[PDB]
Amino acid sequence: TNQLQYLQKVVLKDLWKHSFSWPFQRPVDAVKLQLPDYYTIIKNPMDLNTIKKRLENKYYAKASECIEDFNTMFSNCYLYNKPGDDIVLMAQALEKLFMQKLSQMPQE
Ligand SMILES: COc1cc(C(=O)NC2CCN(C)CC2)ccc1Nc1ncc2c(n1)N(C1CCCC1)CC(F)(F)C(=O)N2C
Repeated sequence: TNQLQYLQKVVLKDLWKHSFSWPFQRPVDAVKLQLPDYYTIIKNPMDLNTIKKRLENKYYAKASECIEDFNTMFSNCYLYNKPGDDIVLMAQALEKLFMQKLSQMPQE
């Protein structure tokens, strides 16, 4: 849980506080957003709120599962959209800030 503790108390908390994380704090509502074939293209939707709940509920056994959830959220966004898009620019800056806090996680 030590790494998992750091993911929840440091990484998630820091990522959520960035103003441009707002698109990622809730699951993508493909209908209200009028997104065609979102659910056909993205078969594992993921978002920060779900990661929060999973960490609150100790859904994760190992830190690695949680890291994969962060990455899935990013890579879903990179796959469905195009380079240069606003939403991609936001994900890219969020991931850079993710990688930085993750690089200071307790070792081992
Ligand atoms: C909160 O509701 C929204 C409202 C508005 C909204 O109403 N914006 C207007 C209001 C203010 N003006 C100024 C600009 C338009 C825009 C987006 C919203 N939400 C959202 N959340 C997440 C995604 C997303 N959108 N996407 C965006 C990119 C292109 C249009 C959807 C693409 C995506 F594929 F779903 C994706 O990967 N993500 C992560």
